[PDB]
Amino acid sequence: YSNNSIAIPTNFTISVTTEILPVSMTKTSVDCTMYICGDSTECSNLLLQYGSFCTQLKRALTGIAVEQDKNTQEVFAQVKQIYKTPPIKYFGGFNFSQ
Amino acid sequence: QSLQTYVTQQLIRAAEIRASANLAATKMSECVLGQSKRVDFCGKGYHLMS
Amino acid sequence: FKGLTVLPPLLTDEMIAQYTSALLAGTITSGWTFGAGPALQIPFPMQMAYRFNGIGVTQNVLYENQKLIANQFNSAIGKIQDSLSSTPSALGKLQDVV
Amino acid sequence: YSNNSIAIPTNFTISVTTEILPVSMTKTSVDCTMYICGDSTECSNLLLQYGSFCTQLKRALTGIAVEQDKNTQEVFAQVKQIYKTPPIKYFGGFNFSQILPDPSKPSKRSPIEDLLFNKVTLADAGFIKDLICAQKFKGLTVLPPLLTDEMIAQYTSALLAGTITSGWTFGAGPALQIPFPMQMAYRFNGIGVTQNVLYENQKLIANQFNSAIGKIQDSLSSTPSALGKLQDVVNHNAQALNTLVKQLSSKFGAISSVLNDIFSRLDPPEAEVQIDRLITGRLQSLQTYVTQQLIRAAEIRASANLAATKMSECVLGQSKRVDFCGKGYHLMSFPQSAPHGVVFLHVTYVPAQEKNFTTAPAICHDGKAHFPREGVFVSNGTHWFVTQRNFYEPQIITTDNTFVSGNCDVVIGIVNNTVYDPLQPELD
Amino acid sequence: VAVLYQGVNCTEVPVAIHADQLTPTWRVYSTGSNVFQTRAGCLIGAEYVNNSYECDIPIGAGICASYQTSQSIIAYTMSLGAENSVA
Ligand SMILES: *[C@@H]1O[C@H](CO)[C@@H](O[C@@H]2O[C@H](CO)[C@@H](O)[C@H](O)[C@H]2NC(C)=O)[C@H](O)[C@H]1NC(C)=O
Ligand SMILES: *[C@@H]1O[C@H](CO)[C@@H](O[C@@H]2O[C@H](CO)[C@@H](O)[C@H](O)[C@H]2NC(C)=O)[C@H](O)[C@H]1NC(C)=O
Ligand SMILES: *[C@@H]1O[C@H](CO)[C@@H](O[C@@H]2O[C@H](CO)[C@@H](O)[C@H](O)[C@H]2NC(C)=O)[C@H](O)[C@H]1NC(C)=O
Ligand SMILES: *[C@@H]1O[C@H](CO)[C@@H](O[C@@H]2O[C@H](CO)[C@@H](O)[C@H](O)[C@H]2NC(C)=O)[C@H](O)[C@H]1NC(C)=O
Ligand SMILES: *[C@@H]1O[C@H](CO)[C@@H](O[C@@H]2O[C@H](CO)[C@@H](O)[C@H](O)[C@H]2NC(C)=O)[C@H](O)[C@H]1NC(C)=O
Ligand SMILES: *[C@@H]1O[C@H](CO)[C@@H](O)[C@H](O)[C@H]1NC(C)=O
Ligand SMILES: *[C@@H]1O[C@H](CO)[C@@H](O)[C@H](O)[C@H]1NC(C)=O
Ligand SMILES: *[C@@H]1O[C@H](CO)[C@@H](O)[C@H](O)[C@H]1NC(C)=O
Ligand SMILES: *[C@@H]1O[C@H](CO)[C@@H](O)[C@H](O)[C@H]1NC(C)=O
Ligand SMILES: *[C@@H]1O[C@H](CO)[C@@H](O)[C@H](O)[C@H]1NC(C)=O
Repeated sequence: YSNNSIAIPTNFTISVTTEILPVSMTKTSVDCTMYICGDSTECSNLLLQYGSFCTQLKRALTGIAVEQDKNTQEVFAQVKQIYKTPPIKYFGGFNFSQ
Repeated sequence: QSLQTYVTQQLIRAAEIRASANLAATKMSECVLGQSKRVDFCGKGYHLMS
Repeated sequence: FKGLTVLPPLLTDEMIAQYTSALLAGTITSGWTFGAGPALQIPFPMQMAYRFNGIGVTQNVLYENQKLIANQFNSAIGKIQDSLSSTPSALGKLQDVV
Repeated sequence: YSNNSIAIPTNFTISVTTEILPVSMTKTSVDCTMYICGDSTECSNLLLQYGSFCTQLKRALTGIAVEQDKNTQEVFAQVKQIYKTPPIKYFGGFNFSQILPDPSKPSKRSPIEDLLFNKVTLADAGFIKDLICAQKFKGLTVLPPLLTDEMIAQYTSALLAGTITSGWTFGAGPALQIPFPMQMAYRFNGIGVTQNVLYENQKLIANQFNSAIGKIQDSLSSTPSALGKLQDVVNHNAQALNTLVKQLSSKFGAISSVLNDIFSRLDPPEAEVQIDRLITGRLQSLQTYVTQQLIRAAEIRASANLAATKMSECVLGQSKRVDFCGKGYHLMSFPQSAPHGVVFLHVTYVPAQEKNFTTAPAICHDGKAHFPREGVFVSNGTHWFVTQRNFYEPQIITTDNTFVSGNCDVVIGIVNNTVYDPLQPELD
Repeated sequence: VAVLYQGVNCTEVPVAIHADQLTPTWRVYSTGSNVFQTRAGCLIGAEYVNNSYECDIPIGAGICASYQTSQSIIAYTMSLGAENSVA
């Protein structure tokens, strides 16, 4: 540091870097009466005495399931036009082949 | 009780993923479809394109 | 066999690729104009002049150093190609979901 | 795509769009000893074992209830002065009568806020106490918000009056007045178009804006799905409460769901196990309710922070972030109040009718190379001109439009032409 | 202290808390004076005034309460801010 000195760059560099982001997860479905009881007929009649412990689970999992699709659509479906690039790939010296 | 624990964990993870997806959508809008002046948003340096 | 199943997503892996290719073609053939109305074409080495002007450098610096900048950009892309592969994880954000 | 072809617009369009956002949800309160044991004295003494849970559930619900009021205050109560609009409504030809308050109606709300308030159908109209009765009998209460709906309307009225009479200056200090047609010129200059475009197309722009507002009004009535985001909140809360209430008619394995029936017909030492079965079932029901409410409250908070940021950056300023305040180039925004939420009206600029031209990067005149200061070179087949990049308006190339740098041996696509030097005729 | 009954008409409170078989120290907060009717319920023990200050303790539905100067608890309608007009 000083009070009559300055530094000015004389050159430059072009940098390319990456960034990674998750967008969605897996969609799952569960069936209580087969998980909890299986192939037993006596179990289900006893399970009926709990008012609603599977309607709620089903609603929760379905909400998650549709939210995943909403996420993906919001991220990628920005523009509703499908552009294409010309057949001749000359862009002034830049090489976009990768 | 096992099933309820499973479902609660799923709900919390879904909330976290949603926050991440909103961030990704904003980055798409502002780095790819334009040129940004926010610092360290669209990479480290002076942004040119994404 | 226990009652847990997985549902398929709505957008297949071949639709998301179409979306991203559309975005790339639009951006490299028209700039930022296609995101705020109709798409308008412009030469590419005359788009970089606008972007340089936007970060605070006069636009003759590009036209007088064009061939150096092209090479630097190409080399940086090649290095990305190599590094994404030959680094150990590089993707632990997306592996964690699985 | 070609490497010497450019397209430029010759025309424009004014566009108005909308955006809905939730802000707050319903506030609730609970009392265990009424919900679990109703009016029994024997069940109270047994519940007194589990004396550290209800405190915790009550704390959770109280926290949620306070957070709702904080959300609303953060979004709306940004400025602490109540501006007013002048009694003479003439603003250069623009016609804001559809967003300003209407004094004739008993509730001083604008014509659009009435459509918004009629299209969302609620459940509990009136807090002096049906899907609101049996619950109160079961120990569940719905609390009224702190800011009545006639206070929020005053806040939005203040914001509108300030913005249309002073610009963006009232959000960064003391309000400074400025004519309206001369504020739109600043906004045009801010998106990249010279300001003489507005003064020469003023009556066209006014008409476009008025027609856009008319369409906004007519569209909301049709397609009864605009307000989905704000209806979902009401639906979710009502459904959760119905489930919680109806969950009180299950036995969870006991012999009956009536406490007095269990106490009689059985001897105490085995009646108590049945009663404990019921108590555990009902406690678990409450805890499920509270957890779901906590998660939904977190989501609503994220939405409310987003709404506050949009208020600060689109209404009180002019943003350059792409697609943040609508599609196009942002000009300005207006807020409106809606039940449990807010509505933004974004006004933007869109290019219309483009044309083809050939272009060059520079001009070589006397061994020098000239570049444009703030424009681009175009040719219509015979002559070369310089124009601005967002609106076709050609002019002659002179030493005032361009600047010199180096010689013309290095640039790739340079062309030959003449530069005027507007000094020869005046001195000679 | 002041007491708020959240869903009743405190004309009709002495019939809701069963004021007849309570302690003589609870009956002061059943009929008393300073009765005031709000939308959230209604309030006993606090005096209503006509000034407007900024909120201190939120009662609800636009009403707030405070303790200031002989001392007593007052209730009022909260103010939104100063008034002003651009020219
Ligand atoms: C653009 O980049 C690609 C990718 O590096 C170049 O393709 C290489 O071309 C050389 C010369 O024929 C080959 O030896 C390499 O094997 C190619 N690489 C790959 C991955 O196929 C290409 O030459 C560059 N230039 C142009 C004009 O495409
Ligand atoms: C630029 O766009 C405007 C938008 O309409 C054009 O205005 C219309 O033009 C003609 C002139 O009277 C009429 O068909 C319409 O009455 C105009 N608009 C309206 C709302 O009446 C304008 O003509 C365009 N300019 C050019 C040179 O094409
Ligand atoms: C501003 O917009 C309003 C709303 O469209 C216009 O009000 C209409 O104007 C005339 C006056 O009666 C009639 O065509 C309609 O009956 C009016 N509608 C209503 C609801 O009053 C108004 O004319 C516009 N501009 C001005 C200067 O008033
Ligand atoms: C390209 O544009 C130029 C500029 O308008 C045209 O040149 C002028 O054309 C007008 C048309 O009436 C003539 O009156 C002028 O004499 C021309 N310029 C001058 C300086 O005299 C030119 O004709 C256009 N070319 C084409 C192919 O349309
Ligand atoms: C612009 O003008 C310069 C000089 O007037 C041209 O440069 C000459 O071009 C001729 C081709 O016709 C060559 O034979 C000469 O060697 C060039 N240099 C000279 C004369 O010093 C230039 O070609 C013109 N630009 C064009 C035609 O695009
Ligand atoms: C710069 O800072 C210090 C003053 O304490 C010293 O180097 C010198 O006197 C200063 N120079 C000027 C021009 O103020
Ligand atoms: C640094 O400057 C030199 C000379 O101008 C030139 O190589 C280039 O501009 C810069 N270096 C690199 C490797 O690009
Ligand atoms: C530009 O010119 C070409 C020449 O054939 C034409 O095909 C194309 O449609 C033109 N573009 C516009 C936008 O008019
Ligand atoms: C409470 O009940 C009385 C019945 O006499 C009624 O007159 C009064 O208006 C009620 N309170 C409110 C706020 O409506
Ligand atoms: C409050 O004001 C009203 C009219 O505005 C008046 O009738 C009433 O007596 C006043 N009450 C007090 C306590 O000042």
